[PDB]
Amino acid sequence: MKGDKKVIQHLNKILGNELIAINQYFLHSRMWNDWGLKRLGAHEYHESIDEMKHADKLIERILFLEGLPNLQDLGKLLIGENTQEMLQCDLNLELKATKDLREAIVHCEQVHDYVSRDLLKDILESEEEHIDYLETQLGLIQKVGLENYLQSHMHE
Amino acid sequence: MKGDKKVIQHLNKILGNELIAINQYFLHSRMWNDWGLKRLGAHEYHESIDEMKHADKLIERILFLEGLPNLQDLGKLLIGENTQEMLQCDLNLELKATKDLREAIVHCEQVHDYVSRDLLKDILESEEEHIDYLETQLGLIQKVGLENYLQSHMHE
Amino acid sequence: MKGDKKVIQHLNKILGNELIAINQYFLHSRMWNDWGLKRLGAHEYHESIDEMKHADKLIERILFLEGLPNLQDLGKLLIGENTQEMLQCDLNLELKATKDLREAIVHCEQVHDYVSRDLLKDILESEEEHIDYLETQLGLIQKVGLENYLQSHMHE
Amino acid sequence: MKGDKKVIQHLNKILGNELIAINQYFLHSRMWNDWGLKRLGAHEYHESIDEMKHADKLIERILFLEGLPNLQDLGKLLIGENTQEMLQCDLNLELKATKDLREAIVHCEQVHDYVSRDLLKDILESEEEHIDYLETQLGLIQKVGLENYLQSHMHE
Amino acid sequence: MKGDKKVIQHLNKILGNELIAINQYFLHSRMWNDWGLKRLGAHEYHESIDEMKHADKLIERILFLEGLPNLQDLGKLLIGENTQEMLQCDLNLELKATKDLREAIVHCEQVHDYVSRDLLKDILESEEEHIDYLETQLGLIQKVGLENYLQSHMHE
Amino acid sequence: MKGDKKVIQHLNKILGNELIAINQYFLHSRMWNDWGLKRLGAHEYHESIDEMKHADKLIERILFLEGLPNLQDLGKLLIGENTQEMLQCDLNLELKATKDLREAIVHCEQVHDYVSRDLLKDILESEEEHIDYLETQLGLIQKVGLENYLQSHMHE
Amino acid sequence: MKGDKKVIQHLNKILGNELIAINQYFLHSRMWNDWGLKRLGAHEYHESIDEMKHADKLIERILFLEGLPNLQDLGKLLIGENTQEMLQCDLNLELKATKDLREAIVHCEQVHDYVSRDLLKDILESEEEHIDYLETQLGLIQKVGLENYLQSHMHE
Ligand code: HEM
Ligand code: HEM
Ligand code: HEM
Ligand code: HEM
Ligand SMILES: O=C1NC(=O)c2c(NCCCc3ccc(O)cc3)cccc21
Ligand SMILES: O=C1NC(=O)c2c(NCCCc3ccc(O)cc3)cccc21
Ligand SMILES: O=C1NC(=O)c2c(NCCCc3ccc(O)cc3)cccc21
Ligand SMILES: O=C1NC(=O)c2c(NCCCc3ccc(O)cc3)cccc21
Ligand SMILES: O=C1NC(=O)c2c(NCCCc3ccc(O)cc3)cccc21
Ligand SMILES: O=C1NC(=O)c2c(NCCCc3ccc(O)cc3)cccc21
Ligand SMILES: O=C1NC(=O)c2c(NCCCc3ccc(O)cc3)cccc21
Ligand SMILES: [Fe+2]
Repeated sequence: MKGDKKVIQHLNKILGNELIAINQYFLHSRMWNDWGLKRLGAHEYHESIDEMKHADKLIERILFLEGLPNLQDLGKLLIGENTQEMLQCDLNLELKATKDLREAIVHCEQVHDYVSRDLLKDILESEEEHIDYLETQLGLIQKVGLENYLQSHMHE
Repeated sequence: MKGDKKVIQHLNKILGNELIAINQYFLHSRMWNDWGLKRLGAHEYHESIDEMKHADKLIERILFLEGLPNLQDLGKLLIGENTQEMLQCDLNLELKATKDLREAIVHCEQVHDYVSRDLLKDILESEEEHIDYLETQLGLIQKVGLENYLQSHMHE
Repeated sequence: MKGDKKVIQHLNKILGNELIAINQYFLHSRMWNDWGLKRLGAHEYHESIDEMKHADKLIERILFLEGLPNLQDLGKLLIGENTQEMLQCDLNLELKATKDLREAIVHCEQVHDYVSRDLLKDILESEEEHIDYLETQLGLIQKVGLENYLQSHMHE
Repeated sequence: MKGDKKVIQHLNKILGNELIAINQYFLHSRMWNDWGLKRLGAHEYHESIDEMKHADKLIERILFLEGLPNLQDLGKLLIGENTQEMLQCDLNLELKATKDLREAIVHCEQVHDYVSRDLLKDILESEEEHIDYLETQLGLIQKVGLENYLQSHMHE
Repeated sequence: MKGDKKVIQHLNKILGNELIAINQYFLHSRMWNDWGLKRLGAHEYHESIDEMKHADKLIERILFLEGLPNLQDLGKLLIGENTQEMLQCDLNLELKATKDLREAIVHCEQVHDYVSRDLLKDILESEEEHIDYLETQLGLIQKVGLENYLQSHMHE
Repeated sequence: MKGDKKVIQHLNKILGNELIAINQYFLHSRMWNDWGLKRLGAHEYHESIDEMKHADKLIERILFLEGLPNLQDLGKLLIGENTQEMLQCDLNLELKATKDLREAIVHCEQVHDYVSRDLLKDILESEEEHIDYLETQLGLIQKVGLENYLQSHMHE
Repeated sequence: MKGDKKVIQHLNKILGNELIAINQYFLHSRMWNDWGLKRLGAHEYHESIDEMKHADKLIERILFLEGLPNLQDLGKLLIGENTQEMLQCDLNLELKATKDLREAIVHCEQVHDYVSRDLLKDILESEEEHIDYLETQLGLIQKVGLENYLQSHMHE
């Protein structure tokens, strides 16, 4: 089905953000596992998987709309060097992701691609849940202290 | 069955206390969940549900006694700004609630409304159990320190 | 995640309508039960529980958006004196509620809070279902007569 | 298999009657559901389904006989404005349907299309059963009163 | 509940489209079955059933909004004479359907009938899925040859 | 029970046709199996068995009516030497069979042997189902090509 | 455990190859699904998953050896425009992958990193199995013809 050219550009921009997030979360997960913080490693693994699923749906929608999904261009991974930085890196990425999602939804609504809008809204719900998780973790570090916070994430 | 007018006023006063507690504990619960202190959130949710069940019984008794249950007047919520304050606000409310229950039981006894007394004794038992929980948490904070206490209430 | 201040105002306005509905429906339920109209009492109980669940989700959303959920202000309960009046009082409340829901969705859309919009849309679907129920009950009173209508709501 | 051209015309006439009945009974069903007369709505739904199944079998037979099933022409729906009228409308349609079934069977017998006759006979058995149901409902309205009759059809 | 007059007109237009599709898909299904292409026949039968379910929901929504669902007016069925034509006929119908759905969604959004919009969005998702299927089948005919394509659709 | 002599002659004529078909279909089945076309072989085996069952019922009816079932005279088998010809031979035999069935039914009707007619109508329904199958297979050979049609009938 | 710097460089080069393969196979998979070639799509999906699992093990090994896994640099994807090209693009990539694996194993052996060698050997066995699959599909295209080959990959 011949999609709107600018919808497809937006879907490819969101896809680009998801591909960054896949790799950043996967690397953060395996860093945390290497460090023995297995609960963080597993949670971050599931965040990466969830972004893989979003990327899949975007790829599928783009192809249906007769566009070319862009899996070649990979933007800048934000990799932290300790737990606090890694969480804040994930949050910085998520805040750019939701900004782009909102702009993509505006455009889909304007050209009446209501099915693309619905897909993007579901992804935005998932990204807002991730922002909640991240904000909560950074707040817990302040409330229980870093040493306790890390302790609570050793065992899965 | 036509009840004693002052009994009914007492029941509506206890009902008003329970209505404050429902909302205060529900809000405290959801604040704790938002902060990632999910064990406190869950426990405080169950406290709110328990007050809802008490309010239901009081409403049912007032209507049986041919009074009008007052669900319109809502007194002042005592909302804390951190875990310690929130627990102490709950305890302050409970000590007012138990005082009012004792005075209501006295009057039920005097006019021989023994069934209303038994209902209020059962509610009083639940409220004393809540006082026990609250005093215990405040003591644990002193014993284990706030950071550990909060750590212990992150996970259900 | 810092929400739009006027969105939060609207969410608190919706929450306030839900808090009225919780108490109005609960009281109506318990009145119908006291009168032996247990099918109406049970259905109205489930309507109250549904509004409790909506209020919960609104509280959770307001807190996520870093606002303060208002559980203190309780608007006017519309309590009926017989079955026809109680149903019409519920319907009057619901119509006010959907009006406020629609105006809140308009503003969510305008500021691109698409997740808040989706939550309100879901609540609106539940409120329209309640309107359907109420309009149907009122029409059935006219079709079968009040005595038959009440007969048919004695037993669960 | 090359069918008799006039058998096929008869089968298309019967199909045309079933297509009217499908839509008429489906609309009547959904009206009764909307009004809260859910027992009527469910029964009328099953009548519409039963007509759908007859139409399928007729379509299949026409194609086997190398005719063209006519799903394009839709005759006049007989829609009531209240329960008594809707039942009479169904009965009026059913009396027309059995008249046409009888004439189609006559012709099948004359040209020795005994298998089409057997199909039409089965449909006629179903349509007479619907007449029995309809005559019975109209008779019950007289015996129990319209208000009682409607009351008995509120709940499934 | 009193719905918007033009919303109801849009909903009747969509319903009118679904009524055409039900009959077109059902006939195409039974033609394919008659020809021994039973996998196409079965798939097309499920397409017709899906349209029936959409029509049901539209009728229910129109009646709730106090409109009259129009099951009398049946537009032009697009019937093919071979498999390629039948698939293209279905696709031509679906493209008219999605244009009308998008225009209906615009109007629901403008009068704030967000529940009707959500229903139409769900139907639109189903229609785009059908378009995907149709475009894919037409493409497969080119990639594998017509004879192979039909061979692969003989057996369910 | 003393049957009509000409009915019994008609029943023996139908029996004779069934006896031809048993052997023709059984040989065709075993030819197809020998050629590796096992799906045709299995389907044709089941056609032969069904004919065996009809012959059994005809034998039983003739004896009940105090006639002598003729199993001695075997008419001409129509044996094909390739798939398309075998199917055509089965179809040719079936078209002779249904012509005889219709004339037999006419006579049963005339002399009021309604039970014999019902038996013959059932047999006729089975033979028209075989005609449907055969016409469909011949149609498929044209639509998918002989080589594909055969390919699709190698395996069960 | 401090690893050999040149081993880690080899592991990151293999990881780079796996990352190209993840995205190339995933895009090819979803292209094939879009075209209705679901068997190819599912198989290619499983190939992508397998490369993801290899990349995971490489990331984990690099981190254990105190290196930095490179998920930032994504090499050139080889995307085909039809089935034949897509298979050949996969084969061209795999043949570069096995050349790099062999050179990395040589270096692991020389520096006595026998565990990294064993990992790479296991990955090589997987890549040789992928080469077998690809060479086999290309051979089948010649043996059965492209139309049949694609037909055989329509359905799962
Ligand atoms: C375009 C990029 C990618 C896409 C679209 C993608 C997609 C997927 C999908 C759809 C799944 C299955 C999820 C499920 O249903 O449970 C999955 C699983 C997985 N992915 Fe990815 N992925 C990508 C990149 C990666 C990368 C770069 C890695 C590792 C460095 C990776 C590691 C994994 C792992 C370990 C699994 C679990 C497989 C299993 O054990 O079953 N993925 N991926
Ligand atoms: C007049 C005030 C209220 C009354 C009398 C009341 C009563 C009840 C009762 C009897 C139950 C069922 C408990 C059980 O047996 O498990 C219940 C459940 C519940 N209530 Fe309330 N309630 C009130 C106010 C509220 C408020 C203000 C909220 C939230 C803001 C709320 C949220 C809930 C929730 C979430 C549930 C559980 C529902 C479920 O998932 O099953 N209630 N309430
Ligand atoms: C040519 C006209 C139609 C034909 C031949 C037809 C045929 C059928 C058939 C064969 C079934 C399956 C019944 C069973 O065995 O359970 C069915 C189901 C159904 N039909 Fe129709 N139908 C037609 C029109 C309609 C219309 C106009 C509507 C609604 C306005 C409708 C609504 C339904 C529904 C709701 C179902 C059941 C779906 C489910 O399984 O949930 N049909 N139809
Ligand atoms: C007078 C002619 C025949 C009659 C009335 C007849 C009747 C029957 C009947 C009633 C059955 C049981 C069917 C069932 O209920 O499943 C049967 C089975 C069978 N018939 Fe015949 N048959 C006749 C001739 C033949 C011939 C000529 C052959 C082969 C050359 C044959 C081969 C078979 C086979 C293989 C079975 C399956 C037996 C088993 O494995 O259980 N029949 N027949
Ligand atoms: O919070 C409230 N509790 C109440 O009862 C109430 C109202 N009552 C109207 C009379 C309801 C009534 C009538 C007959 C009967 O037998 C029992 C009760 C009105 C506004 C607010 C409230
Ligand atoms: O009904 C009410 N809703 C409220 O939020 C409230 C009050 N809030 C004090 C601050 C509560 C707070 C503080 C920090 C935070 O991160 C989130 C929340 C006080 C009285 C009555 C109400
Ligand atoms: O309602 C309708 N029934 C029909 O058959 C039809 C049309 N037929 C085109 C020929 C379709 C055809 C071709 C070959 C075949 O073997 C069987 C059928 C066209 C418009 C509307 C209708
Ligand atoms: O296709 C059609 N849809 C319709 O509604 C209709 C007719 N309506 C009669 C009024 C039916 C009515 C009455 C009261 C009510 O509360 C809701 C509905 C008449 C002919 C054909 C059609
Ligand atoms: O193929 C044949 N069918 C027959 O019936 C038959 C013969 N009949 C002898 C009498 C068999 C009989 C006797 C008494 C009775 O109550 C019923 C039947 C002889 C040769 C060939 C055939
Ligand atoms: O793709 C990438 N892989 C990486 O490692 C990386 C970066 N490294 C930050 C250091 C992260 C680190 C710190 C301590 C430690 O013990 C292990 C690792 C930065 C940008 C991109 C990439
Ligand atoms: O990252 C990438 N996404 C792509 O689509 C792509 C390339 N496409 C070649 C055409 C692929 C194609 C051809 C026909 C068709 O109907 C649909 C798609 C090439 C390099 C990198 C990328
Ligand atoms: Fe600790």
